[PDB]
Amino acid sequence: FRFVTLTDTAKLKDFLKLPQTDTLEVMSVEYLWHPLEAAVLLSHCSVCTTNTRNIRIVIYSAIFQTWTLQDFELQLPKEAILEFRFLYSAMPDIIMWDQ
Amino acid sequence: HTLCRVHTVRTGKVFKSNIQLQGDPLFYAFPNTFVLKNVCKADISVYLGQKVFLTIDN
Repeated sequence: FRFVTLTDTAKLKDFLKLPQTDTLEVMSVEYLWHPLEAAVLLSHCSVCTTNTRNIRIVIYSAIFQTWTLQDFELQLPKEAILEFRFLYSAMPDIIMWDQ
Repeated sequence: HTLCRVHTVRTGKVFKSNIQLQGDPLFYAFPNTFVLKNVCKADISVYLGQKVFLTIDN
């Protein structure tokens, strides 16, 4: 239980080419079935000041030390609390639930 | 519903990427549409019609 910061939302904003000053938060993190990969769930609305929030998934690979954006288009109210599980598959298939 | 079931493929649009088209798009001269498959590599194909699409993927 000695560890170092993996990443932060500022570097994620730089990587995702986001215009900065947007609202980016990490809802959850989960190891997928790949032994050396982990997916981080992000809530973003570009300084929306609106209840709606786009939900995105970014997968971090420790072999390559590389972050990759994923095709995830879901939109939620900001009040939702999201938890997700990865299923038993080679491909990244997930189950989310927002209470 | 009967015969086949529709589903749409759409990727890379997760964020509002804005890449404008360069040049003048090609169009198949004939009214009917056609799909020409590379015989050896099944994945590579060309959709010929109103607009021409050359896909390395299927």
